[PDB]
Amino acid sequence: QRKRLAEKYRECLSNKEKILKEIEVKKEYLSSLQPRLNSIMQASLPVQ
Amino acid sequence: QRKRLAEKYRECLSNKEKILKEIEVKKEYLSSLQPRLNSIMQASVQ
Repeated sequence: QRKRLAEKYRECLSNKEKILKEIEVKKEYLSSLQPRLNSIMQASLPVQ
Repeated sequence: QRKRLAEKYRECLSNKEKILKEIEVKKEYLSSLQPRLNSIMQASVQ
């Protein structure tokens, strides 16, 4: 039972690490899409 | 009166040629705008 509780705690820590990785991926995606939208607007303004 | 109608008909022919020039150029501008919109769409997370 202690080994099963340790395995459940390891699975919960892996789920928390996956949630933190998803939050970091969302933050990096927003930080990259900010300059990407800026470059897209700068490209659209020359075509406009 | 025939002088006035002839001169006003020539003025209406010139105005119709101007409306056609406006329209032709206007149509070209519209086409350019459509291309610009397409480019913007291509540029366009979301």
